[PDB]
Amino acid sequence: STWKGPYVAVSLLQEVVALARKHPNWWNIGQKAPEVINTYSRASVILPDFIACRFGVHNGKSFVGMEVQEAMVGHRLGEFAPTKATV
Amino acid sequence: AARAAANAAAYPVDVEHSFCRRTRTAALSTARYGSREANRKLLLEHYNELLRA
Amino acid sequence: AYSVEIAVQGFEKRYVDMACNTLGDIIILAFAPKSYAALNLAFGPERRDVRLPWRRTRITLIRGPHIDKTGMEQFERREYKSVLTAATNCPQELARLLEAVKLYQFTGVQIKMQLASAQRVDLPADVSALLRXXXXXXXXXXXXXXXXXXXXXXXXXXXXXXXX
Amino acid sequence: ALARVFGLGKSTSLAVSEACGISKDLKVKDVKDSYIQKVTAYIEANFVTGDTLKRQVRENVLEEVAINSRRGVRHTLGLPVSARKLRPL
Amino acid sequence: XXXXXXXXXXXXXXXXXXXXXXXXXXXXXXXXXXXXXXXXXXXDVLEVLMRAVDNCKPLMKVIQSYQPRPLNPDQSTNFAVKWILQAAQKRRAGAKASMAEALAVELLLAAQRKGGARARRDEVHKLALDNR
Amino acid sequence: SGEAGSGLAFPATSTSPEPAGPHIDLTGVTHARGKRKASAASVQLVPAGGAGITVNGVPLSSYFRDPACREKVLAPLALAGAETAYDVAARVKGGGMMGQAQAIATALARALCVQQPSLGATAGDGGNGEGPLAAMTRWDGRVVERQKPGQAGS
Amino acid sequence: GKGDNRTRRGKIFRGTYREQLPSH
Amino acid sequence: LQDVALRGLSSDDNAQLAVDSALQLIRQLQLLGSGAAQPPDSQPGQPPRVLFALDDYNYLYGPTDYGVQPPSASPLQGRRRVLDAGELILARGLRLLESELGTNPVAAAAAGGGAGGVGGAVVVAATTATPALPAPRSLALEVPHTVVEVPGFDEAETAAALAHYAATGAATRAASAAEARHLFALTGGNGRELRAKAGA
RNA sequence: AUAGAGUGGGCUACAGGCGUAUUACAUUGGACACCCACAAGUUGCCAAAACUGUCCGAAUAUACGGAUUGGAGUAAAAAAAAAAAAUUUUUUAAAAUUUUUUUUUUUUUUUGCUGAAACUAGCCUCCAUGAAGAAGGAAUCGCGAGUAAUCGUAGAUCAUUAGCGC
Repeated sequence: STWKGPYVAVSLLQEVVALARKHPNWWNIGQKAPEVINTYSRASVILPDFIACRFGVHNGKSFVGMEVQEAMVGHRLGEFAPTKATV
Repeated sequence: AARAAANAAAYPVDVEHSFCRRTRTAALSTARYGSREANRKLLLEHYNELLRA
Repeated sequence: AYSVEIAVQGFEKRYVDMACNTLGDIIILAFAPKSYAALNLAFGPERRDVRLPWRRTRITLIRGPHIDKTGMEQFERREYKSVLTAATNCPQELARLLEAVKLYQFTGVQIKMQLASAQRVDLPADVSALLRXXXXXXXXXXXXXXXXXXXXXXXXXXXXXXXX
Repeated sequence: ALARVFGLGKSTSLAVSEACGISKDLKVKDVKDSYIQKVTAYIEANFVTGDTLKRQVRENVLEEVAINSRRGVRHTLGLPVSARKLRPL
Repeated sequence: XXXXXXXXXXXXXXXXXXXXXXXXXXXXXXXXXXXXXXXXXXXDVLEVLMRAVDNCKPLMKVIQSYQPRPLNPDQSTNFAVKWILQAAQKRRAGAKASMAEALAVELLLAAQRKGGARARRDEVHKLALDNR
Repeated sequence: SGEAGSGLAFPATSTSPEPAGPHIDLTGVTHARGKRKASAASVQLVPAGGAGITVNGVPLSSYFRDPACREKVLAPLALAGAETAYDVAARVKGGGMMGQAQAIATALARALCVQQPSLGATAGDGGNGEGPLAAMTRWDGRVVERQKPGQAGS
Repeated sequence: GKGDNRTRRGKIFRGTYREQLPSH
Repeated sequence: LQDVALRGLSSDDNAQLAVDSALQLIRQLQLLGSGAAQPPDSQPGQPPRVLFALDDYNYLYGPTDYGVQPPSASPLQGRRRVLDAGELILARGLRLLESELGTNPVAAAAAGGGAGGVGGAVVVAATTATPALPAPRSLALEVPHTVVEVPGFDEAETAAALAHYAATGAATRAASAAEARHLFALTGGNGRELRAKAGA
């Protein structure tokens, strides 16, 4: 999907710009960004940078809080919001 | 690695230049404007522009 | 110098048969020498009544409403075709034809009509000068036939050009 | 005609043989060892020995399960994401 | 004289045997005929086939109960080439060379009054004689 | 000339109708038609030592290019024993290879019938007659049975 | 797959040897 | 000349030498057939006649089996730029009908192009209808030359060849006039399938 | 609220067991080429199996088979106009061109596809890893001519997804 426009994260970006009132990524490298970020859609992709952000993702029953680290940068956020069919 | 000889494609429009060897005749057709006469105007201009070669 | 082709579409062979016969009556009337006294008739051996086969396609259905996947039945549409051929040299009887098919209404039966004909062409004098032989009769007009209240007596009418 | 290497697949096999010059209709019993030195040198010009790659993909999906990600627990669970008999673990 | 074509064609059609080209089985059976020539003069082909099949004719058939039944000889040919070919697949799957060699060596051995076709064949002959 | 109805409807589970005749034309060249499949064929026979045998333009041995299929072409011609002396001009349409062969075989048989009456079957005398080639005049109009409007269901 | 991925035969099974006509 | 042949045959890790030795033989045989260089120690005695025979010619025109990695892609993504007949050196040198060097101006001067001046390397190629790699089944030839079709096995020699097969033990029996005419109409002049049907 | 919307799941989860199909376990075969072989199917042109040629037969699990899993989304071919022109490559004697090196050109394909969004959970293409499986017991089903089997093909619903379903 890299061809002809590779990234979709608009509502996540609206919340990210809400976080970006003093620093998007600790420009003031990262300090965990204690204000929680709670998205309402997991179809979003993940953009480079975006590190140390507390993302709360919807599972259809709740919001799942997961801290992003360096490995999950080229992913789509719905991969981290399962339906918990453990057994 | 196979394709039909008659592509008969779509998602486009044109003047459709074509020739018929059976009767020794060229064929151009109309597709752009809604009315027939506006297309007759466009292809008449295309015929005049064809004769500039 | 006008050529007419009438194509006709139907579902019951009765109606397309009556349609073919009545338009044949119209053509033979339309160029009829009703009296001798003026004597450029076109029964040239172009003239035909070519019949045609159809487009064989079967479209089947589940008989049952719910489970019933055993329950199949075959169904089917028919299209019966004829083409009507003539040509002539003066336009006033061609207009009698077109107004004749404007009046007589035909039931359930499509009329698609082809009217290749000669019509004269102006040129800018530059290309006539730079002319100084083949067919090159290429206009091929096109018109819509639906979504604007017409049950398809559509007339398509390609044109043939002449500029020597 | 090295359709015969094992640590690699077939298309790269005929690629490495072509990259030192071995055509089709040659057998392993018909290559002098100078070309063996050449093809080994071209193996560290290419990528090497699919168990080195199997170690590599072991840290690759180790990286993926280190991400607390459900494909990680697929790989600790053995479920098709498209025969849990073979796994990458 | 046409029974040569009949027995050969029934050999072809029974050699078809899975869905495919009878061209494939036809070139296969003609390859068996030429391989029969090669092995025969190695260590005289329609001859040995006609002798092999006429050696292999089950004249009276039996039906279990055990009751003998008279048999029209075209089905005698037809059973005959059948028993030849299932013995052929027995030997060839045991060899698992081609089938052409296996049908060749079997047509030679059934010509030589030997082989499992001849064994099955003459036991059902004598067993037809048993239960009268 | 006085030809008559020759046709048959021989098959099982589906009928047939090859209404085409075989006839001699005033060029001294007979013409005939034959289908044995829904794929169909026609022939045109000149007594000649010219190009010999021809279907579909090309010489025969490359068009048909399985040998068994070639003697399926030649089988009425070989049964006749009048092999060489006619130019064989012929056309085919449809189907698959040896269906085309046995179809063109039937058509060649029909043309040979109007060339020589007694070898094969005709409608010259009431649609009856007997020669060696009279068996393969009437076409074997069996087609595929229709793929069953119903189930595998097993 | 009857050689589904890499053949001149199994790709008529996967509908790719017939190249898809440009339509919409 | 055996100098250059043994120069070529000597080694199998410097291939450019071997192929260059081969085509050196090619041009030197063309020169010898030209009659350009007569030796000073030789007798009055005519040189050996150069005949080049090329079975299945258009394999020098179809695409080959050798390919290469293109310079663009990684070896991992390696589609094969298959090498062509003109891209070989040796077969490109073996294009004798398209070679000028049988139409030698040295042989057009010293032999004069006359009927007594038979002084050109006479070269013949035949090519088949069954290529093992996609060669064209015709040869679009720019260089003038004479084409001769091989006709098929006519009826008399089919009967004779069948008699020969009846001799050699490939057949079991003699052929009828009917079956000879039948086989003539069957294979159409194909020799190899006429050999195949010989038991029948 | 057993009524409607909105957003995201779920309707597809996964010890077991069962039903229906497909694909194989090869040599009657695989692969590759061929002519790109002939169809149903010109009405208001298009295949595959095979035929012909060539490679392969070591318990190799084979160059059979193609399930799972990682990874990546990449190449060009065609030819035109001018200036110049008789250059590139080996050993210790040879070879390819009479077109080499510059500028302008230029097509046709190529782009991952379609959708707003393809992680779960689509599909495509190409790498890589290459599983079981060497014909299947007890038991049993289906079908006797253009039939089984095998081979494609095209229609539906469909933005795309049917490879196996019909």
